Amino acid sequence: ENSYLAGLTPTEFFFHAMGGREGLIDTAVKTAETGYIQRRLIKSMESVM
Amino acid sequence: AFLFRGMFKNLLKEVRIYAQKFIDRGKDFNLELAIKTRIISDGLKYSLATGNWGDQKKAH
Amino acid sequence: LDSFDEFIQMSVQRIVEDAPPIDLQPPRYLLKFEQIYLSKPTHWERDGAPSPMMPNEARLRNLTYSAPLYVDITKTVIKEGEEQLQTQHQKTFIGKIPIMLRSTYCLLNGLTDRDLCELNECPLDPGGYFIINGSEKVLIAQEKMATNTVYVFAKKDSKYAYTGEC
Amino acid sequence: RNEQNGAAAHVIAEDVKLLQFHVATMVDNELPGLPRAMQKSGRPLKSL
DNA sequence: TCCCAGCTCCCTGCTGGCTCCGAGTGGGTTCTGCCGCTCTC
RNA sequence: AGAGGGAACCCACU
DNA sequence: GAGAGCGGCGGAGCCAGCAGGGAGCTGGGA
Repeated sequence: ENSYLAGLTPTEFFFHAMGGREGLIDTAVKTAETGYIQRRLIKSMESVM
Repeated sequence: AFLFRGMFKNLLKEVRIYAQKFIDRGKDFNLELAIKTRIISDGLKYSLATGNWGDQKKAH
Repeated sequence: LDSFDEFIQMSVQRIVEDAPPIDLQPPRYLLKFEQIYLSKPTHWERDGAPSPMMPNEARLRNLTYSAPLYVDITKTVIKEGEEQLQTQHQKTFIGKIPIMLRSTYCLLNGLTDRDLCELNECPLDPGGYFIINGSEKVLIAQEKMATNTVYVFAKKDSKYAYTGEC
Repeated sequence: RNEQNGAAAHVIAEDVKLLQFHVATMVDNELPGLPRAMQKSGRPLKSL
């Protein structure tokens, strides 16, 4: 119920850290799967001209 | 303590092997030549230096 | 510091006393380990004379900040003569144990700031690491599942609907 | 050498079995269910 | 001549095995067999 | 007058 | 005997493989 200007109350700080950890985890995770998909697509259709 | 248990076990194994080999001929052994401090000392040094937490033969 | 102090004080002695006695025979030979002794850290030169080794000297000369370990062994011999002769080899050297810095068995234990500066050591240095071949090494705590307690889980594609483990 | 001497006809089977391991592991070290080729210090060989 | 019971053969379902798992880059460290026993000066 | 190796592991950057 | 050199000591998803289960023909007897 508090803005960033008023300051998050320590329970709100902990819950906000719990929320942001999910985004950090997703950013760390999705890269390998996307890179594998890109490599497979390119190796499938590299010579179509 | 996890390392020291196995390393003391290896020290006891080497002491037993040397003592059995020496008394199979019937002679009485000596304790200082039976104990090799190299196992404990170099094993602890290796496990702390390299970070491979185990024996030298099993790095994987 | 407390983990290493408890290790040196209790766990080494407990591991030594916990190991079974050595029985080996034609004549019955028994080996028993009674008490351990750990000295202050020291360095033997090529002459063999022992001298106390400072952590700064260990860092500079690429040595290992370790202490000798001595154990008491009692050897009872039985040569089928119905009597046994017991021989004790007190303070038998069995290896070198590296010492965590600023622990209760370090040479920097309990020293004042002036003494630390005279030994060329930072008073603000917290300690808690090992010097192995001159390099400072730190042991990182490892998480593991707790023991001796019953847990109940459920797997997705396993044949077991509910499993309990201990 | 053992073929010239003749051996005992089961040492030949043992040596061919060990020769089979040595030749195949040079081509492929990652055979499942078999011991890995070892030269030194707990590090397996790098096959072709 | 013809009706059954037994053998033959193909499909279906299941289990075990094998291969894969982002692109670059800058530092650091340890390790590169060892005990031994015949052999040589 | 072009020396001059390698593997493993850890930490870090985008 | 010292020096020494070599001899020995995790998870996910396509294929192979087997096993069990019906059609279907064939010899024996109605």
